[PDB]
Amino acid sequence: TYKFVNMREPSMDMKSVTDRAAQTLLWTELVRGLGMTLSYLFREPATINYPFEKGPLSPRFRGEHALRRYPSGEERCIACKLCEAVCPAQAITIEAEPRADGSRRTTRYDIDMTKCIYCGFCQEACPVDAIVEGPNFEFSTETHEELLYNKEKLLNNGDKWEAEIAANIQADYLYR
Amino acid sequence: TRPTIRPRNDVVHKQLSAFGQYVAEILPKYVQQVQVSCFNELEIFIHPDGVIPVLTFLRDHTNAQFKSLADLTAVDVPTRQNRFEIVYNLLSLRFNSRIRVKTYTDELTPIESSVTVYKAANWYEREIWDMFGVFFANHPDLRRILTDYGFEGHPFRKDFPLSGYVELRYDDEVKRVVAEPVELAQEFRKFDLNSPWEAFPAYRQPPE
Amino acid sequence: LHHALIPHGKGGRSSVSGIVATVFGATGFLGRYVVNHLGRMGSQVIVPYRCEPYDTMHLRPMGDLGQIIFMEWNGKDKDSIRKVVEHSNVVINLVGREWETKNFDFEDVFVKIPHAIAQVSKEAGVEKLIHISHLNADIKSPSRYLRSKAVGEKEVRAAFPEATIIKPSDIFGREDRFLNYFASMRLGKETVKQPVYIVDVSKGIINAIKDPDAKGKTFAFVGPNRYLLFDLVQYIFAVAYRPFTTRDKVERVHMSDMTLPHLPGLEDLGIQATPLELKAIEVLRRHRTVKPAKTVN
Amino acid sequence: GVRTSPTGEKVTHTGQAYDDGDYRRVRFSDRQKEVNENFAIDLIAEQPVSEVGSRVISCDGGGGALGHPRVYINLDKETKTGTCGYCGLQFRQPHH
Amino acid sequence: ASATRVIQLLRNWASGRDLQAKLQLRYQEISKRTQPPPKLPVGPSHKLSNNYYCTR
Amino acid sequence: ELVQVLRRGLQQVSGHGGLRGYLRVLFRANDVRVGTLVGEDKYGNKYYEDNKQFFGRHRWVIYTTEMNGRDTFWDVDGSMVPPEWHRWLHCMTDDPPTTKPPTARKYIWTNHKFNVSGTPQQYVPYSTTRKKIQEWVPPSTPYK
Amino acid sequence: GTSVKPIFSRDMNEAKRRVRELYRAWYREVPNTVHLFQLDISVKQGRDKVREMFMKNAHVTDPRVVDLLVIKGKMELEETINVWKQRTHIMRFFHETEAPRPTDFLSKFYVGHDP
Amino acid sequence: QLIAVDEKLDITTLTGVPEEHIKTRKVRIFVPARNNMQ
Amino acid sequence: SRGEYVVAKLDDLVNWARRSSLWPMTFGLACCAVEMMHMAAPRYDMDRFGVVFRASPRQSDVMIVAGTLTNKMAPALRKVYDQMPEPRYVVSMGSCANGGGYYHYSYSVVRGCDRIVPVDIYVPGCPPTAEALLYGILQLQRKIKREKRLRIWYRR
Amino acid sequence: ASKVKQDMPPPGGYGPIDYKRNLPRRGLS
Amino acid sequence: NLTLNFGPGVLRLVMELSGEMVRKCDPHIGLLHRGTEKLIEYKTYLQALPYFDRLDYVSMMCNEQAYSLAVEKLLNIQPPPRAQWIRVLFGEITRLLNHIMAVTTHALDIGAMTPFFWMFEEREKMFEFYERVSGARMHAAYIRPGGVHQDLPLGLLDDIYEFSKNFSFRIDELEEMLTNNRIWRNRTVDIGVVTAEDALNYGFSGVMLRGSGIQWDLRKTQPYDVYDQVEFDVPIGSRGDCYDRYLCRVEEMRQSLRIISQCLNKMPPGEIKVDDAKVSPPKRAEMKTSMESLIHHFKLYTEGYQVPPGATYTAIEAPKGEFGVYLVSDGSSRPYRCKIKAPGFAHLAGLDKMSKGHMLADVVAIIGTQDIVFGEVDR
Ligand SMILES: CCCCCCCCCCCCCCCCC[C@@H](O)O[C@H](CO[C@H](O)CCCCCCCCCCCCCCC)COP(=O)(O)OCC[N+](C)(C)C
Ligand SMILES: NC(=O)C1=CN([C@@H]2O[C@H](COP(=O)(O)OP(=O)(O)OC[C@H]3O[C@@H](n4cnc5c(N)ncnc54)[C@H](OP(=O)(O)O)[C@@H]3O)[C@@H](O)[C@H]2O)C=CC1
Ligand code: SF4
Ligand code: SF4
Ligand code: SF4
Ligand SMILES: [Zn+2]
Repeated sequence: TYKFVNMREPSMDMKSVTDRAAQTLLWTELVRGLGMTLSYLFREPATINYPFEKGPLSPRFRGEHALRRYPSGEERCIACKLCEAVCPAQAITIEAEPRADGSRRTTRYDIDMTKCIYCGFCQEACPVDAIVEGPNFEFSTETHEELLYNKEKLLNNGDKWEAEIAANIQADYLYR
Repeated sequence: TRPTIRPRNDVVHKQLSAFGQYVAEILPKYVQQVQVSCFNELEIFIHPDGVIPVLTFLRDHTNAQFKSLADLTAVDVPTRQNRFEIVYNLLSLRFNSRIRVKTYTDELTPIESSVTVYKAANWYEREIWDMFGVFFANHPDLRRILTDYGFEGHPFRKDFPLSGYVELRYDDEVKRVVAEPVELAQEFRKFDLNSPWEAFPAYRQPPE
Repeated sequence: LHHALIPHGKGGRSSVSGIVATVFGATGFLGRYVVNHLGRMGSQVIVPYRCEPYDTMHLRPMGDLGQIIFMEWNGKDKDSIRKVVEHSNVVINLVGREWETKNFDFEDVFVKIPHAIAQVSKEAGVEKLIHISHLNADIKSPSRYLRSKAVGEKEVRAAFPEATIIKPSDIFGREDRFLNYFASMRLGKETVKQPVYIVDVSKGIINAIKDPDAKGKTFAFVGPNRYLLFDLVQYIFAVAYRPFTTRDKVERVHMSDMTLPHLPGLEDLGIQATPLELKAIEVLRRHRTVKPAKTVN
Repeated sequence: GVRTSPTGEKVTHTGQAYDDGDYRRVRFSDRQKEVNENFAIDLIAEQPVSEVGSRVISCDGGGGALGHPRVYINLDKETKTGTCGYCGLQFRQPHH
Repeated sequence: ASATRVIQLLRNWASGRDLQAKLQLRYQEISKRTQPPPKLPVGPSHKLSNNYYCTR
Repeated sequence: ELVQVLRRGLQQVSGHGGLRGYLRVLFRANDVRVGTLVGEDKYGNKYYEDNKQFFGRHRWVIYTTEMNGRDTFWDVDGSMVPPEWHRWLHCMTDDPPTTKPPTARKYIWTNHKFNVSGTPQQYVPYSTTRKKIQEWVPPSTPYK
Repeated sequence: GTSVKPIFSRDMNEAKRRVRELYRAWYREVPNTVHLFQLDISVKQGRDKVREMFMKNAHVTDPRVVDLLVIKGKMELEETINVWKQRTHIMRFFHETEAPRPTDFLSKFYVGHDP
Repeated sequence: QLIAVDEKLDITTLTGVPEEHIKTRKVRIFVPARNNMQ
Repeated sequence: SRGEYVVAKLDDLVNWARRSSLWPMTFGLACCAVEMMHMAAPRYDMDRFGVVFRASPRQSDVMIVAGTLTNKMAPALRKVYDQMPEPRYVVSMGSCANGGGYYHYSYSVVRGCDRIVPVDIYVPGCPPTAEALLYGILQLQRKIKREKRLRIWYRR
Repeated sequence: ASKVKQDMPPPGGYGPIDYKRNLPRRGLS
Repeated sequence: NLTLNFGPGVLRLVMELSGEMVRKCDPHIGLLHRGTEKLIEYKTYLQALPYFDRLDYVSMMCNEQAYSLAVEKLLNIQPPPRAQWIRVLFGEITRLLNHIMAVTTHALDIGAMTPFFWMFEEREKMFEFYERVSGARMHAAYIRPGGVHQDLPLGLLDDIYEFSKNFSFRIDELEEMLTNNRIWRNRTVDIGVVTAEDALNYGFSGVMLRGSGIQWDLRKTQPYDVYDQVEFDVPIGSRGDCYDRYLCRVEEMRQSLRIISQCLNKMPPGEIKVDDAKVSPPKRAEMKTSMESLIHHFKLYTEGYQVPPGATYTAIEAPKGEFGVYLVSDGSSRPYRCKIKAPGFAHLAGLDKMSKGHMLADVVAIIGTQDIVFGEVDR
């Protein structure tokens, strides 16, 4: 099925011609547009008062990355290198070796925030929920260097955001 | 065939096979092969000299009338003597169908331009020359369309490095943007993802 | 040799040249060229600045990530100098003001600050120090600028025996005062000048960094040909298509350029000096809206 | 258990610390070196060893689907204690 | 919205429609940001028998 | 009518603690709305809710006068909100931490830090691995 | 056999003629480009660079390769006529900002492992 | 219509590869060895 | 004594005037520009901060690089930067303009806009939300508030 | 045990959704 | 007859003017060429999926759907019905976002600029729907070659219904400000007229065809997902000018609202991705409790799934016209070739023909009515 958008033939009787002439001479449609704008002036604006008011978000939001850890205090990462292999932008660099007690742990875990595309593949490829994409988004920087995160920065982010990170994970893990 | 398997349509397959035989009968001088895929897609492999005739037929015959040129592209396969493969995709609105015409060429052999048949091909042809280096004869104006001015090489060839050969920066001594040999802070990590234990026996090749 | 400074790469932006250089006064006319030449080959640069960090922004895009570190300092405190040159293996001094100030006179700028820098660099284990003074610097010069330059040169030599003293002669360039000062007036025939191109001076400094035998030598960076003041000004005004700094600058320009044939120059560093005719048009094209001046040799 | 380098810096949990001669130390002047204070090895070494009365014990890290993949640990060796591959917790049979 | 009657009549006359019938600002009629847990039923190939992979 | 909105404005100016508090909130937040107080933060922030407003303005925060080490009377930013109140404020949940606090762990920070870019506390990246190749150490005894 | 399809030239004489015409065009255009783009080089330097770029491909003995190079040169000249480039594109031919790589064995041995 | 020229093919000057990456490189043509772990 | 006080107050007044009205010019190169147009949308309303919408490059104060910087475009961007008058600040938005991002290993992409022009604020994201860009703008305002030119000149 | 619970329209479906153009005439000859 | 270069989405335009008329108009592209088609060859199919969001960043889920359909056709699998309905529902929502953007940007370039804000409020609401489902406002990566990544949150359908029952008034206000305005009509009527034969030969698609009177629509002639199960009308123009295409876009917005209502009413239960763990990753609980699930998760997120060798051309009715992908697979886990056909390429190619004998100010209107986003044009 299809419709016609511009297939109307104007009437050619005296009344319609006079109406069109009156519209041309008195600018009725311009006044109608002015009235529409005036009506829109007198209603409440949609502006929010940033930074005192924040826009709504959801538990699935992707923001600044973080590295979580178990309740006992040991980091969840086991250097399986799945997140590095699945990263589309090759923004993750991982180096590992056996620890003092023989545990499989990383010696280097770097994420280049200027190469990352925030696609969330890393947090969904992780089998132990080690790397997560946190809910923070206000982490702008004055220099390029500070956007090259290393393991210490990501662990600090995890320790800093663990409360609401775990809350979001609890809220959303049934959809995954 | 459970709901995890894409359903198969046989009527469209038969119609496409019949039309492929019909086309190959009409133009035996140029068509070298005709194929119909398992998902009902008809493709025709022709000689390079038959680009202008065959296309014209598919655009003007009362039974074909493939009016629209959906896409025109090239594929690089370095293991072949004729390196580049030119692909034309045609859409027929009257019969609600699609066809594909494939041709071969190399670096030095030119291919007659089909601007006269389809005007839409014009920019597409330029794109090919920009990306692969295939020269199209009798083109209204053939020049680079996508790469930078003065760019050396055709990026879409398989032997062209991913990061190119030169990189741009700004120099204050000369107060302008200059090009230098490329040097990466981090080298692109190459992954050997391909694995042994072949997955599709239906595509197994003879052991020669 | 402290492996971290073993040269690596093909001498590009992301390579490692094994040079850790502290460029004092890098926010000036010569400092930008020196820092650019250092950074285009992968060397790490430490920039001590006393000005607003906004004014130093132009130095940011001349090095790779993390190769340029900006640090606050001032000449009146030795602790800032010590913390700035603590890890550097090369210290280049470009600090110098062409006029007096109620806080820094010529004696403070050219004598005490270079002396403190040289002494702190020697105490901190810096192996290479480069100090720049004027070519005409004489202890008996009528102007205080050159006497202070002369005193400063002696102080650096005393404090840092292995220092390299470079003596350019009225550097000219895109941002120099030598050409813009003469093109902004819109007396001569007995004074000769020997201008030197800015890129030549920067390359000479870089080669002095690389040259191992230039430890205690003193260099004189001069141009290829000499010009009388009058016809040089005539050429300057002709390039701009234009028809023809309180008290010290006029005296300094009114002095004739000295001749030091015993001192090695740019040719000893494998640099062919570029004549003023090639770059005069490039410098003076912005002063607009061919018959080069005669030289004396 | 964060230690201090002989120069004066803090040593990361991976043992990284620039020596006296390293020039890269200059990147920390007028700034700070980011170091995580909580060491995973020290935090996991102070966990008590669980005492179970079965030959084979199952571990999933706690939380079910929020932990690590479930693994089984054998406790026949009375010399030492079985250690989980992922979480690092320890298990032991009731000797004596 | 928290608008006086006279302003509401003015807007309705000027626009020509009933604004308060269909407002463009979201109010309490939206769903809550806290929701009960879901269940997400399994797919069709979750049988314990007659589920050989070579047939599907 | 007009008298009703004037009386509402008078109630708003009275409910901010008088004229001084009204002026302070006007010059600090550019908004003189009044709502029920949901909670107070350990850093001095206050969180208010008003369900009569449309989605987006029904929750807001008055920032603290002075945070850890800087005077935030005028310099405020969105990174000063602690994680629990950050989750509540962005409408990710309807339960403030006062009603149900987050789970407590020993490794969670007890002192939230705002963005420290352009500060002597800023993050400086560095390599975390150790030296790869060890060089030979020449002996200290002469051969002859 | 080894029979191939031509592009513009049947033999080497026609390809040489086309090369000559392209050289004439570039030689004529060099001073106009120098004046219009406000280059720091002289006309002599531009003509020398054109000569060097032409002689770089002097060992080609295939008419198809020669006239393909002629087509590329004509395209680049057309690019230069209509001021489609800028000063940087023109000046990329001189590498004024790149360090001069050495040629002898000892220098290459000193700088690095590059053969 | 056909040149019928007899000479080896050479497209060195059309690929745009820098001269130092043509006369200095040494390519290897081989059948990759089987990974001994599999 | 009084001179430092007077120059401090003059500097504070000038800094407030300069940071209370920032006029940006936006390079709508790629997808991130869409988010820029959402930070001009009614919900966020960049204008109420004094940040005008789509200022001309002649009178613009800050440049916002929004999207990938290709090799074919770098000269044009550099040229525009030279044209801007007085004190100009550059804000880099998105991974593509920060460090190349998703096209870092590309033959025709500049690996970060900082290779061409100096950058004052790096806004991370892909794309950064309108809130993130607004936070970057406010951070630039705070940075402008921090600078002191009259005091440095007086001590000079 | 627990029953399947996912996003579905409420029983009876949703209400009518207006999509036709509504351009009225204010009215004057 | 002077020549001028309108230099630096962003576009360079070299045109010759004989007084006020336009003689020749040549657009120079390549300013946003990043080489997506070459970077795709170095990534697996899942890794290459996010490139299509960057392709046409005004209509993202449509590009995702096109790529997913191509990969599904190569894989010989089909998604569950609920995934198809979500795809269709989201595709319609994305179409609204694209049409709002195009119409408002065209008006702003002309100089209206008020409907831009009026409808960007609704665009912000749509971003929220995109955000709730996938965690990203714009670059979603929600649609995967097996279906969709995740199921809908429990409160999404109600919010979509609440939003979509007030959008008709927004469209009516836009039409009130634009449709009958005499200035807008003078700016758009009889501008850039293209005949049906020329539009067909010049490779045009979408509204550019439908504006010229051609009755063609890929959702009707060649339905792909659940389209043959939803009823909607196809607006057809009568003159081929800018005004007819503007009216067609508005009517397409209304029909998109119709399809959204139908999709909301007829939502089926079931799973959201194909129950083939060799193509779609298993659930996290299954991965953490089952050995085969863990092996398949590992292999899918490290190596990927092997696609049988073959070449396909899959085209969909994206909001800007026919959007197609020619995918060539050699049997490995990485595509051998991925050519992208965007309607903007052909439209900008035909711009020179469509701007013959028009004023200089008419070129801006013609470019606006072409609905040109240079991400897909340059690729
Ligand atoms: C009559 C003669 C005229 C001569 C020239 C005068 C120029 C025009 C006169 C008008 C002067 C304007 C003064 C008003 C400035 C007050 C700004 C105040 O409101 O801001 C606060 C104060 O800011 C600064 O701390 C104070 C700067 C004001 C200058 C101090 C007094 C200097 C007066 C000296 C003038 C003498 C001139 C002599 C030579 C002409 C902090 O706000 P801010 O942080 O921004 O933004 C917060 C953002 N929030 C709200 C979202 C949280
Ligand atoms: N005509 C010429 O230019 C030739 C140069 N001379 C010598 O070459 C050296 C550099 O020349 P040039 O770059 O052109 O001079 P500039 O004036 O352009 O640069 C001077 C540099 O030194 C710094 N500086 C100046 N005074 C002080 C101070 N009191 N305390 C701290 N830092 C200070 C400046 O920092 P800031 O801007 O923040 O104040 C600035 O970075 C100088 O030593 C000069 O004497 C040699 C022959 C002539
Ligand atoms: S979000 Fe995507 S691009 Fe960023 S680190 Fe994770 S996998 Fe890599
Ligand atoms: S996927 Fe998780 S466990 Fe594996 S390396 Fe990455 S962060 Fe560590
Ligand atoms: S990938 Fe990110 S930075 Fe690049 S265009 Fe898309 S949103 Fe912008
Ligand atoms: Zn465990």
